[PDB]
Amino acid sequence: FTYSGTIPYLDGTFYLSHTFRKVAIQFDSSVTWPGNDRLLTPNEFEIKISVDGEGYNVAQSNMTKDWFLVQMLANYNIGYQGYHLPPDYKDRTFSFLHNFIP
Amino acid sequence: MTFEMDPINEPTLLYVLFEVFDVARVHQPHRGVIEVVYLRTPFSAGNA
Amino acid sequence: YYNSGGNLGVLAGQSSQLNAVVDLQDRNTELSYQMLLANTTDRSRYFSMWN
Amino acid sequence: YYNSGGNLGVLAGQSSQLNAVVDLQDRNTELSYQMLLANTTDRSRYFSMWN
Amino acid sequence: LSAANMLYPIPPNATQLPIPSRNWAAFRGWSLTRLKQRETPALGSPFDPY
Amino acid sequence: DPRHALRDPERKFLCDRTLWRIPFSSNFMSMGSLTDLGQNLLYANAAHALD
Amino acid sequence: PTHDVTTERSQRLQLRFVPVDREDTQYSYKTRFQLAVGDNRVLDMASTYFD
Amino acid sequence: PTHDVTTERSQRLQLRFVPVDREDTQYSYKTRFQLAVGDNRVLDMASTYFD
Repeated sequence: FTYSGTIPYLDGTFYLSHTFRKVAIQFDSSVTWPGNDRLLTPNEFEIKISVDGEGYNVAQSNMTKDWFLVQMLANYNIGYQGYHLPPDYKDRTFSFLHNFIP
Repeated sequence: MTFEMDPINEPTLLYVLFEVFDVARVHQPHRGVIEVVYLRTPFSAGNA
Repeated sequence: YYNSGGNLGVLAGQSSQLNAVVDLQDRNTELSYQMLLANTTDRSRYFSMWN
Repeated sequence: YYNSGGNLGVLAGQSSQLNAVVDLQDRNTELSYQMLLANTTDRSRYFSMWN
Repeated sequence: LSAANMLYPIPPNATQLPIPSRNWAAFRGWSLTRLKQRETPALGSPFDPY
Repeated sequence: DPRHALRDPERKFLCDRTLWRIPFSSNFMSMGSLTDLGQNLLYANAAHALD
Repeated sequence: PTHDVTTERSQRLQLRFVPVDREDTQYSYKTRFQLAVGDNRVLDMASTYFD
Repeated sequence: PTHDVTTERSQRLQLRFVPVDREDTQYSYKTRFQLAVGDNRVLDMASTYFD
């Protein structure tokens, strides 16, 4: 261990969440989750797309619409009834929107 | 499973085919109403 | 498009609204169709219509 | 590892998921085993298998 | 066809190739071959840039 | 400016000191510490494998 | 809650609609969509927008 | 047979449907049709195709 800078694993100073493309979850190596054709891309969670194609990107960034929605719901339960800046008390240094910068 | 094959100077893939039963019933109760029920066993919905 | 949840085809009754087409990128329709023809007909002749 | 909640061994049915091995750092399996052998057999002979 | 399609990468010059998976029921049988990565388009996505 | 040469757009984003979330709920919303799915028989009854 | 909240059957979370007709005028652009709300569903306009 | 086979009233043999909506994406093309099966009729998908 030849390092003395901040340890994201402890202090929680993460900064590499923008390096993910997609995530695929499956149970019993067959049943994909959540499945049921919930997302625009029911076979996985595309965090970001390189080639627009259809333009599943929002917030004028490279983040898919599906991912943005998920994050909003899991943090402020906002998404099923319009997208709006959640109340301040819910926007802490460890929140999503608070750190999201397109 | 362990597959031993001849070496090739390029990236390849091992295409496997777990033969199963991919069947689906189509039920039409009323006018303009299609209810289907799929069922692929084994491997219902991936493996985990 | 086949076996692609990204562009899954739709076929449901307007009243039902419940899509009857449930595809999985685990299945392979394309190849399936091929083999099917080679079992019901002579896959040596040609038929422009279906190319 | 024995009598260590930090590395307690597991042995439960996949369906049950409820571990059947409940150990306590208060018990002493090691010593217990020793004495057990000295009561059922002649603890003077040797047996490579179990060292 | 009635079969689940699986694809496992085979590094160049590789000889051995293990594959772990488990079935809770009983199927019909196995069927397999070998394909070249370059000749196999990555499906699932509405577009393959590579 | 009129001296401008043909370019090309490029998008991206940053999200530090944060953790990607994927709640195990049927609607992804938080309706309680013990989610609904986390209380569904399909999981409490039999064991599964994740990948 | 574990009932009377979320549906068990397949169903998209956010649908996408394409213009059934669009007129590009010299200084205006008009498009008409056929917003269809499937049965047993409820749409909250606030969650709709034009991409 | 001279009854209970073919109908006497007018009726097309093969209908033609036009896209009620079509989206030309940079790398994909999507179109939706309102396949309507008139009453007292039966359509065998196998006889359908995209021109």
